[PDB]
Amino acid sequence: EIVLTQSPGTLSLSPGERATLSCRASQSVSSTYLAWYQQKPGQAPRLLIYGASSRATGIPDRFSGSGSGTDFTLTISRLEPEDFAVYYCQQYGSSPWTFGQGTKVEIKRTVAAPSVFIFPPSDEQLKSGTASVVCLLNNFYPREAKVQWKVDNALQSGNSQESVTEQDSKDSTYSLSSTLTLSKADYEKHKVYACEVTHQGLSSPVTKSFNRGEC
Amino acid sequence: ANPNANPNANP
Amino acid sequence: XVQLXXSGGGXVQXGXSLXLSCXAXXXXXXXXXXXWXRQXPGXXREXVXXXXXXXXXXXXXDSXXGRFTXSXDXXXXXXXLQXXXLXXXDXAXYYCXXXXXXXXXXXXXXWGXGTXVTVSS
Amino acid sequence: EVQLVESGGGLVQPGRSLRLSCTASGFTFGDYAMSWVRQAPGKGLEWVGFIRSKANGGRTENPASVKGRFTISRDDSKSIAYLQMNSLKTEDTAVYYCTRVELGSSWSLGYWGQGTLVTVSSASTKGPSVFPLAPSSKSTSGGTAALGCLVKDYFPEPVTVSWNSGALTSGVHTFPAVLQSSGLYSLSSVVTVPSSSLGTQTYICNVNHKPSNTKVDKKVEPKSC
Repeated sequence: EIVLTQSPGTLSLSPGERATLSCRASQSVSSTYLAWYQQKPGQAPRLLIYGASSRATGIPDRFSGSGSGTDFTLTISRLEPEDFAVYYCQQYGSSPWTFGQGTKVEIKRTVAAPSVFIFPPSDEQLKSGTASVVCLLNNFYPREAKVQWKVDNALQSGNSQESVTEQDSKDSTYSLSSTLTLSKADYEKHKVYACEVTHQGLSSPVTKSFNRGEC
Repeated sequence: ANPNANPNANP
Repeated sequence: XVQLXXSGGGXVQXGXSLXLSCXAXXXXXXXXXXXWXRQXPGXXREXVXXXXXXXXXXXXXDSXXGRFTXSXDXXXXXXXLQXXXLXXXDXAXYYCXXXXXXXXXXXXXXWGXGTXVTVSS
Repeated sequence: EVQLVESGGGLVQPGRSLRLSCTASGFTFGDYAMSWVRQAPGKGLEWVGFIRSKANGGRTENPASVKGRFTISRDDSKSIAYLQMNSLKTEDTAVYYCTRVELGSSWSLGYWGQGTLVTVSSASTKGPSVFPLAPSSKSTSGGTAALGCLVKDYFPEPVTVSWNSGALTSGVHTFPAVLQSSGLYSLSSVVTVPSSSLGTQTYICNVNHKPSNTKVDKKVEPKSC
């Protein structure tokens, strides 16, 4: 199959700025057979550009496409607030038809380091045989952050799960939860539970920790 | 385009 | 061993311009975001700007948005902070740091020793 | 105005069958090829097949991922395209979009339906447990304390969470649910509040899981650590 690789993964821009999105095909694709789609948050995709350079019905002039062979480009000359969305390229000249992995055009803001909070398991949950420890990263930007769980200084892996909010409509930040889940028996074998957080806005890692039985 | 990729023509 | 060296600081009048540079040794920087921080005497260290890999852009603190531009020369293993419209409140030691995490989480393992920027007169 | 409306989605066990319908309006449906595209939760777009117009033989093409399990058909007299999904797998969980294939030499997907959600799961209905995320010095930053509720091990989606019957809204973060290896979902809802308010205000998360008729008003009390 023809693999479509889009770059960058996330384009962080302000309204009024120019957006340039790239789609690279794993082999030559006739420009006739390349399209671009826009997917706004919570909506279905819609066609923007077909045949590499032709605008779809009702698509504004600020959207343009170009390229041939393996390199294709989508340009938004002056971003409008509604243009912040995920964009997918697609080839339909070879079977199977394939889509790029998507490029997110995200509204840019200044860097905000997360506030970090940790929550010990509740006595109610422990009685039922499980221990979930929750680490909260609040109102940060950009989206990239790292949560490392350390249990008596041992780095944990394979026993936590992360969830990230959508970018906030008011302040353009993200929030993130990381949940470490142990059995009651394993939880009772250890003492210090810590989440260590890094973010490009933090000059050094932030660690929030508690001791089992402290709370 | 190969026939199996073309939806607008009888293969 | 990885080392960073900032230069280009100095005394500048309010409204003036400086360009800081940060040269890395012991490692190629092309895969790594590079960031600028600053700290004034008796104050907390503050984020200033980050230059991610080419194509992944740059991000800025509230205090410097619009006035400073971070840029990078990967082949030269150097990042730059072009500072315009300088204000007395920009007075601080400016430090650069490498983000060792290529996924951009800010694992700032290596730091320079800083260059002094003073905005006065 | 071109409109495509998918229906037939729902919750189904693996191995079962499910037929999606796409009711098309606003164009000469019989002249067009139609195509189905799907989007798994948090993922991109995947083509799952097209069907040609009757004039062009009316046959289908599908990728290997669904070939031999999914069949596309059409009733031009009703202006409906169908996706018959057989031998469903958990990995088929996705929003399924019906699309019109544009005429001519550049057969892009010119119009898309709103999508219908297919969830393939072998989990049974289960109400959530609701656990406090208690505020403490460990969740206090400056004058601000975070607190919350852990809404754990429920099926299916969704749950709703309010705080203090809806009187607490600013700074509430109800996270997208995570699917666990159990097949059950869990989420947390958190909120930041004045540390001083931990003495005057009572914080209660109101959790509703309609499929199990679960209602829980969980008081979140501060800890002393």
